[PDB]
Amino acid sequence: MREIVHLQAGQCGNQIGAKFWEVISDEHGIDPTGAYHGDSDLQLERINVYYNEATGGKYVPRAVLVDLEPGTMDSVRSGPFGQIFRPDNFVFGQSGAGNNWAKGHYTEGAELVDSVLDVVRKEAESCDCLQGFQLTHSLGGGTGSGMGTLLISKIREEYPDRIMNTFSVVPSPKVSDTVVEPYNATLSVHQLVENTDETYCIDNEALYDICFRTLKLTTPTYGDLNHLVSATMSGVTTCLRFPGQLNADLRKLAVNMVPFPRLHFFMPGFAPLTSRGSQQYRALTVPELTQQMFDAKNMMAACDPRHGRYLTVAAIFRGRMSMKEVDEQMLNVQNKNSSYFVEWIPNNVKTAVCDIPPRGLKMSATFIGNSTAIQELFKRISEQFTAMFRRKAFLHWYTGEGMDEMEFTEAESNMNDLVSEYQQYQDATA
Amino acid sequence: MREIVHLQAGQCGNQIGAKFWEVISDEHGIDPTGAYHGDSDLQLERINVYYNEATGGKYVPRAVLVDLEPGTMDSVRSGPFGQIFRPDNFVFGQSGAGNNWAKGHYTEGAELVDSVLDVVRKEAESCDCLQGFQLTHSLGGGTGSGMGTLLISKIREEYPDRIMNTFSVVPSPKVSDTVVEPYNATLSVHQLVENTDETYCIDNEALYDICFRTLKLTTPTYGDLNHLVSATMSGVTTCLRFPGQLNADLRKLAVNMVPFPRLHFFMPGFAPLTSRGSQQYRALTVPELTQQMFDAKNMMAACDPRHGRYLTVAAIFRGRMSMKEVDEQMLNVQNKNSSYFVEWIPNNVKTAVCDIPPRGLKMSATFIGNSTAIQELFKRISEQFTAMFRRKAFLHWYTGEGMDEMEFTEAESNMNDLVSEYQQYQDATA
Amino acid sequence: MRECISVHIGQAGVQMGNACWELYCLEHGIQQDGIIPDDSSFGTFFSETGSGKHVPRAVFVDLEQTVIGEIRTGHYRSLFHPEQLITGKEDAANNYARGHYTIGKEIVDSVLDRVRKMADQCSGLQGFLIFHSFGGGTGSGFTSLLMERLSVDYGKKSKLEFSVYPAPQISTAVVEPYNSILTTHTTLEHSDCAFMVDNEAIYDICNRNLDIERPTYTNLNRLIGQIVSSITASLRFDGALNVDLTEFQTNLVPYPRIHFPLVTYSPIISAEKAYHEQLSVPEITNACFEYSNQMVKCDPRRGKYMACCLLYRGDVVPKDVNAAIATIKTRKSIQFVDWCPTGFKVGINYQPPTAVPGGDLAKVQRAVCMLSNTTAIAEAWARLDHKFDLMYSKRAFVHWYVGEGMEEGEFSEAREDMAALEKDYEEVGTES
Amino acid sequence: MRECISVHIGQAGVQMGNACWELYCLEHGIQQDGIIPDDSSFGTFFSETGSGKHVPRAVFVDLEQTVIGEIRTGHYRSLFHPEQLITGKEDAANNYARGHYTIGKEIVDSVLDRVRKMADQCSGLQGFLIFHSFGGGTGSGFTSLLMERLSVDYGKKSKLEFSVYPAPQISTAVVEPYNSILTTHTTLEHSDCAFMVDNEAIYDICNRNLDIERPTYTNLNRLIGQIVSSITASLRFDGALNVDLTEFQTNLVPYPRIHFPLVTYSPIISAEKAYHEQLSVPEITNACFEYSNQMVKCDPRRGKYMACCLLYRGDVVPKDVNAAIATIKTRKSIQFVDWCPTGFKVGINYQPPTAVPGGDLAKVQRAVCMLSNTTAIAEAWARLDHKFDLMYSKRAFVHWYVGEGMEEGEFSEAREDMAALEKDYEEVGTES
Ligand SMILES: Nc1nc2c(ncn2[C@@H]2O[C@H](COP(=O)(O)OP(=O)(O)OP(=O)(O)O)[C@@H](O)[C@H]2O)c(=O)[nH]1
Ligand SMILES: Nc1nc2c(ncn2[C@@H]2O[C@H](COP(=O)(O)OP(=O)(O)OP(=O)(O)O)[C@@H](O)[C@H]2O)c(=O)[nH]1
Ligand SMILES: Nc1nc2c(ncn2[C@@H]2O[C@H](COP(=O)(O)OP(=O)(O)O)[C@@H](O)[C@H]2O)c(=O)[nH]1
Ligand SMILES: Nc1nc2c(ncn2[C@@H]2O[C@H](COP(=O)(O)OP(=O)(O)O)[C@@H](O)[C@H]2O)c(=O)[nH]1
Ligand SMILES: [Mg+2]
Ligand SMILES: [Mg+2]
Repeated sequence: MREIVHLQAGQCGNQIGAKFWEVISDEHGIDPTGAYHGDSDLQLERINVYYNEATGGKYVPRAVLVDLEPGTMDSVRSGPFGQIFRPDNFVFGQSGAGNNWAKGHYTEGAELVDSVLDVVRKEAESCDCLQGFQLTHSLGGGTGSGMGTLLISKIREEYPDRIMNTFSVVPSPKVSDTVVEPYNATLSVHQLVENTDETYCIDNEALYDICFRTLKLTTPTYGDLNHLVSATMSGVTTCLRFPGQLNADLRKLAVNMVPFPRLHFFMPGFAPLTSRGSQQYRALTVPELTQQMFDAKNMMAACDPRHGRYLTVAAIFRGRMSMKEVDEQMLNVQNKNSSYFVEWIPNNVKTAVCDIPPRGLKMSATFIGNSTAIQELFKRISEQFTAMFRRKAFLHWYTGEGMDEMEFTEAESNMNDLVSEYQQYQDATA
Repeated sequence: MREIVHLQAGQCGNQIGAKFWEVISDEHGIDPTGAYHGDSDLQLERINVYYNEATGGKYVPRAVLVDLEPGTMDSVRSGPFGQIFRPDNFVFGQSGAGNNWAKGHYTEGAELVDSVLDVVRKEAESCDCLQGFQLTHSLGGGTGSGMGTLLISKIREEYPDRIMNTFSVVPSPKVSDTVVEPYNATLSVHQLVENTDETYCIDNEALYDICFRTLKLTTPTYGDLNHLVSATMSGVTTCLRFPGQLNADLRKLAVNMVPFPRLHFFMPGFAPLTSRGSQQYRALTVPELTQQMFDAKNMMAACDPRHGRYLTVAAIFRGRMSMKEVDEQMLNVQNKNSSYFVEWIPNNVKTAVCDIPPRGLKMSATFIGNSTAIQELFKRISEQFTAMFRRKAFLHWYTGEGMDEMEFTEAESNMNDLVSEYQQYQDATA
Repeated sequence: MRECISVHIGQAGVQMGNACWELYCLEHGIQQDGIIPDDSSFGTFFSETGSGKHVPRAVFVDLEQTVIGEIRTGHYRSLFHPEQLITGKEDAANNYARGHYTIGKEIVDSVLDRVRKMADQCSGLQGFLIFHSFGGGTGSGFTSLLMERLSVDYGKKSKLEFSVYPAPQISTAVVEPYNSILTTHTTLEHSDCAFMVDNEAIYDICNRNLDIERPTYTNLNRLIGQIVSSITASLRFDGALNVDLTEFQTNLVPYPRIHFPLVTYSPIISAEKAYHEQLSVPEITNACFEYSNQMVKCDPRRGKYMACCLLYRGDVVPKDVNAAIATIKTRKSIQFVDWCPTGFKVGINYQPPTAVPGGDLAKVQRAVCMLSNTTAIAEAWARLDHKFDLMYSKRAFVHWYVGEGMEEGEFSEAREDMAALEKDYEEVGTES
Repeated sequence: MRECISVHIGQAGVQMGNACWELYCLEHGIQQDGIIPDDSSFGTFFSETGSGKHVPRAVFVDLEQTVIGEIRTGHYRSLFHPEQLITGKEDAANNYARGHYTIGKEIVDSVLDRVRKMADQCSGLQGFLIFHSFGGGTGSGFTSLLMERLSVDYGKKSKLEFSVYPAPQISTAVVEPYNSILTTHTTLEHSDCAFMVDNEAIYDICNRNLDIERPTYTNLNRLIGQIVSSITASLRFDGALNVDLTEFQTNLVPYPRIHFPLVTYSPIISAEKAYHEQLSVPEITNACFEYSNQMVKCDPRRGKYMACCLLYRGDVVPKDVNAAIATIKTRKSIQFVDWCPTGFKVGINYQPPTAVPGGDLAKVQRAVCMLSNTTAIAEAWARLDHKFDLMYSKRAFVHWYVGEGMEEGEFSEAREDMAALEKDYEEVGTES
């Protein structure tokens, strides 16, 4: 029961997804061939959350891999843990999106989404109790931004009551990987604010600082970054898969983390994160884990929480700990930083403690934050969008696929509303 | 008791028939020389259904192989399991039909049908309890369409109370193997609607999709297609040959599958059908077998059931299963797809469960469907026929053998009546 | 069990016969004689004798004795029955009247006797394969004389004929229009299906795809030999979807007087350039419907198709054929007539095409021969009729024909019949 | 799965093609023929045959037959399909009219046929790579004639072209301004993105960094060959951040009529002086934005950047790229346009650049190719237009063009269009 169906999209999503299943399979003891060789029996009790069983002990991920080009999937199946996936779930086209939201959404993915849903429904109908859908993509491209948002709309229209959570890689402020990021991002956000319950925003620039400052990693590959993203993805779905003192279902987080419908954008974090040479200088106890979780330099999003206030916060601990330490430390953070927390919410921390930690770590903790400071990200995108849109920078590529300038204005207006809404609820009562 | 006499016709029928006996002999443990070398004793208990015994353990198929040319039979006896047949049953002429229904029916087969009946009667009179006749042919040619329908009329006039079932390969909509298909098909259908109890319509185009989509077969020979047809032919006659929890005689299907006399055209299916690389990703259980049996992409006929409603449906399962799963799954299909089932029939599924599955498969299931959507096939043929007949496209070849234009009008009128009848019973009460 | 009686009339048919029987002997392992060194395949074309000598089931007839005499002296001298090779005293002098009325009356009773002796020796008769020239002489007069005799003695038995149709521009005789129409008039009601080939078209193919700038008549005959082998492959060899000679009639002939399919052979490719080609089923199938590869210089797109027979060979997957034909059906340029939604007849055979040693064709894995009945051919008949009108308006050469048994009335009757045929082509080309 | 159809027109494109296909063969392990001795990488550019022969997916066309004939006699003689190498009767005589109106009308229908035969053989079509000269002749006339044909038959499919832009001072023909403008007029609406290179600029690079005082055309082509390999590396090889051919369009083309990015290749370094260089990512990335290393003699700092695509190769860490681009963004000298805050497209590929044996480039670990769309190029078009005005004021050579199918009105229309293009560049260079 409480099954999760994973849905890939684009190059970024597939790359992260491949790493995600490498991590998930590791903690569940699944070999790359699909066989189970774990030690503990607790990792096999709730294996149905992510995997479907087959004859001979083969466990198949409940994952759908989709992209408009064959290359990224071909890389996925060739790489480690690539044969674990079911071949029928590789729903791909031939002519890719050129990093334009219009093509992936209206022109290219429109003729392929119907096939994708034929695999999503088949996976969904095989669940004893469907909990939600898990989507990994990027907002800065065409396929993930365009095609991913198209699937979100289709599923939310077909499964209204199931929780939809997205792990989106957000464009960075410092430098870009694509000239048309503002167009892709603004249009994609127009669909997320309406058809998802919790989106975990992450930017590559922030992860570079984590590798540079904390991990002291001098040659950070994209595989290294995907490991950090995979860690937080696994953390938010541990209470479904392992026992714990105080459990926290995905919906249990949404209620505690989403006061108003549209303020559901989170910036994640993880701990412990230390370099190889500095590991022998750490106590590795609850007091210090909570000390760095709330640090602005350990969050995988660019926005600094110091520039705004936290509406809500979640700390999903893993490993055997003293619940007194967790409750006291969370309260201690609340008291010291009372200026950083919205006052009309008396308690701003949701605590979850899972008994089984990740492999190789005695203790672990994932940080989730719904902060009013995230409006900085959206407002920065709006400034970039209006500058390009003010003189029709690239619309002929988007309008050539069927879009209209009216849609761009609607997307911009909705983004401004969201930024304003975040500012409204940043002020005290009366 | 309950013997079946198999009757070949034309190139298509003989080709399928040869594969049919290769499959039947396999599950009964008969070597190509006629000897029995099976393990289980249940496969020898009811061997009299298809075979006659001879001295030394030789078992001879109760099959009659007939065609107006010697070539196809010469290929049959030369190929594997070709010596198993009795030589006296090879009733063939010299001058073949040129793919015109008139020659095979009125001119060429008229002087050869008398010899064929001399072997059919001899085979029939050797049965302890004759159940019916099994005919394999094609509607798109001269011999199968012409000569086959002539034998149907002769036998039905000579054995009125015995069940006549035909496995006919129907012309495809996408592309043709013969320019005069509409003439051959329409004339042949004029004889089937009156002188057979259940015809299983199959088209080569649909089988190509099955090989391409499901089996993922990249070099599909005609032998591969005949295997699919042979599988469904064997499935509909398992309760006669093996024990089971809930048996279903050929007549038991006709009563449950034929509400009105002329609506006896079925589109078959088979399961499980998976590629070699995707076999390790399947549970192979009752819930999923029934899931693909009703899929429109797994039926060996072109007509999509979604365009009409099912009058009746039959699911002949094979292998040891939980009868609860079968009953529940059949009901589940009934409830979900209630729009696809004729309402004035309260129950639209007939279930049969045989204990012994086909070799190499733990479970198997054959799908039979009497759908109002089959009128699409007949109406498409009518459009092709009228276009050619509207300006005497090729009648001089048919009228030159003795046919008359009046007969063509009668054949067309009867076809239109059948299409109209299928549409009448597609609407709800009152 | 199956059989075919091959009558080769005139120089073109006789010379084409040498190419054909040099290829049948190759495909069946025969050794240029009746001897097979230490099977139901060869029986279709070759009769067998206790000595091990396989005798061709063919009749070589020519009023001229030069070409047939060459056969009696060539490598295949010991192959044919001596009485099968029938030679006259004097040729037809490129005159239809001589072949039909004066000289043919002294040889037809002899050739028909050997046809009688061959027909009664067959377990089952299937049809006739007649090879002749449309230009004139023995190929126009004697063929019509023999065809009408067969239509009486053998009636409903199939009678297929292969003709070297006159080229649009190239011409080797001055009175071809007279002879071409005269034979056409007397063969419409006695022929079931006539396959056409042009010297000019094959010259282009032999120089456009085969990289040969010096085609002889030997090269053309070998190309024609492959076509007949593809047509008769079903009888000779096993296949996935066999096609008989009697099937061509109802498949390609919608109306009795329109029975002139074109001819095509796709993989006409040189050995060197075959190393850079995939030669898959879709490309060879698409090559058939290109004007650049037709064996008759009549552009298909000037008219509408009404019947096509695709005869594949070698390693051919029927799934590929199904898809390959379907995409062709989709193309709007390839326009079939409205009244023929069912336009394709498919034949697949397992035996690949054998390359004659010393030839030009490559060692192709799979080949397709297309027999297309198209309304475009009506233009060619119109051109041929136009030439007749000019010469006949002046009575250019009538005194020769009238002086050897023929009458003036035949010219009017012959041309009036062709005018009806051209009109018949117009009716079939329109719907509603 | 991916594919690219390469059409090499004229002497410059054909000669550049030899450098390109000598490098693709090297990178994929091919042996100067279709043979790979005892993989989804080579499929992008090479078609495969059962014999083991890999056939280039390219078409070599030239009205002149001298240069293509050399290929038929060179080391790569057995590589290309013989029909892919299309040669005309007479050259365009450095005349736009001949390539487009008189001679091109007798070869376009043939080259487009082979494009048709190649397009339908691809599992999925991705775009076109057209190599031609801007100077004139076949590279100006025939290219425009072929480009418009593609825009109709293949429509929205990508059409990239690589052009040897006329040098500011160096010039090898007297009527380049006429031909350059004429092709520009007829290719703006049919080309998605055209990459420019100049002979003079590469001469400076080959003598300023490569320590070679005697550059030939062979040396320049090899430098150009590396650029195309960097562009197409994503399709051929795996990487960290792949970029497709259809991505270049929306990334570098803000407006439909401004689609002329410049070209740069950073580590153009001699083998000897490479021993004293670190060749880290920051320094190679910084080298791209220096005027001394641009492949087109147009100073970037005379105008504002509006789109840059950095295509890295080899051992490149994305963290270094992120920092390297950010510091460049900080510099005030490198001025982007106001309306493009999002100015960089980054592509990282794992396959390092392969050095052609007998070449000049060093065995570099990591290389970056920058494709920059800059307003500075408007000055170059202004210079080119100025040359046209002088000659056309006197009607210097109009009688040649008018005498071979062209009309006087085209000169006025062609130049008026360029004046609009120069004006369009001014509008994009200003904000508010
Ligand atoms: N395809 C092909 N056509 C030929 C060949 N030989 C002759 N022809 C054609 O035959 C036409 C003339 O008829 P012929 O066969 O030469 O004359 P004939 O049938 O021997 O009759 P006579 O005039 O009495 O000799 C010419 O226009 C040629 O096109 C050949 O070897 N191959
Ligand atoms: N980079 C490079 N440029 C070349 C090469 N060969 C010729 N060019 C350029 O081509 C320009 C002139 O166009 P051409 O290619 O020579 O003429 P064409 O395309 O053959 O057309 P025709 O005049 O009909 O022969 C010259 O200004 C040269 O700069 C070469 O090998 N490498
Ligand atoms: N971690 C990681 N991020 C990637 C990878 N590839 C692309 N991205 C991110 O994805 C964004 C670019 O969008 P992209 O997915 O390539 O466009 P799409 O193919 O249309 O979905 C940028 O923000 C990149 O940082 C990868 O392999 N790993
Ligand atoms: N599966 C299969 N179908 C065949 C075979 N031979 C012919 N057919 C089908 O039969 C039809 C042609 O009619 P055919 O039986 O050959 O004419 P007939 O000999 O007069 O009965 C076409 O639709 C073919 O697809 C075969 O060996 N296997
Ligand atoms: Mg002669
Ligand atoms: Mg030249």
